[PDB]
Amino acid sequence: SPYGPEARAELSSRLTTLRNTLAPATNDPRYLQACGGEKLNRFRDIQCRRQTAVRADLNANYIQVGNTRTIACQYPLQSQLESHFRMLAENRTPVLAVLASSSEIANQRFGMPDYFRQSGTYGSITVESKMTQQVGLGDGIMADMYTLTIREAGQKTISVPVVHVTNWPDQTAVSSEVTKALASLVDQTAETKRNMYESKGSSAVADDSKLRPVIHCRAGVGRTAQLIGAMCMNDSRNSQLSVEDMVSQMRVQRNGIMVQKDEQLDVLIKLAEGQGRPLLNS
Ligand code: VO4
Repeated sequence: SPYGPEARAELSSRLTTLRNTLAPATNDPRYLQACGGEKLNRFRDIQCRRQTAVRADLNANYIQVGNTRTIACQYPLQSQLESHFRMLAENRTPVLAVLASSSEIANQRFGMPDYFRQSGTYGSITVESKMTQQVGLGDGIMADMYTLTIREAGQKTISVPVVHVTNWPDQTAVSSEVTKALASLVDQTAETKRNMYESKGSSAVADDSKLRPVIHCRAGVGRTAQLIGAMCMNDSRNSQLSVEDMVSQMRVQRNGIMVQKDEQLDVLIKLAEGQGRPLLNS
């Protein structure tokens, strides 16, 4: 009854209205606009909320869902990589979760540079990739872990842990069990990296805009939103926060497409009901 079809239908009705009203107008004041002709948005219909935008020239947003703070972004375009690495280093990123599959990255029709599995040089930034462990998440889903070392003359060298989910296909929802296992692995990776900074007395530990997990897939609204939703529900400080509020916050802070497919919302609904967490605001 609280997770019955009538309550599910009400939740869908509310989120669809919000999705429809957040669709971007041409030169929409709510959304970050491209500058001097350079391409900003990987997909023209999937834009970057201006108020929460992390950098002028990235499609990337600060996300706060109840108490959980992350960054969600699109897969960076080739032109955006140097700026993308700057954001990663400046945020002292405690984990980068890449949810785009090995098959999508390999398809050169998609323009998805292989920026975390190869070493490379992007303007003044030098990046070293090292492959570390591989972790099965269940149901055949696999995670490859990397460390990206970001170097730049005159800058503090920053190392970033990477969780790469290699085979979660676009436009699908992995299972609730897999989703919980992925969220646990991403949170634990982030906690280990935060503990390191804290053990060195790092002043970045006290800045809320910093030490945020960075999560992207191809567009940054589908597999990304499912993972953020699960990470939110795994934070004990977010007691009583409803699915409606959780998805509404993601949409008003990024775009109206957050939680792209019904199947992805269905996994958030399963995870909520397993917690006795409300679907709707009262
Ligand atoms: O690359 V995603 O379509 O799951 O936003």
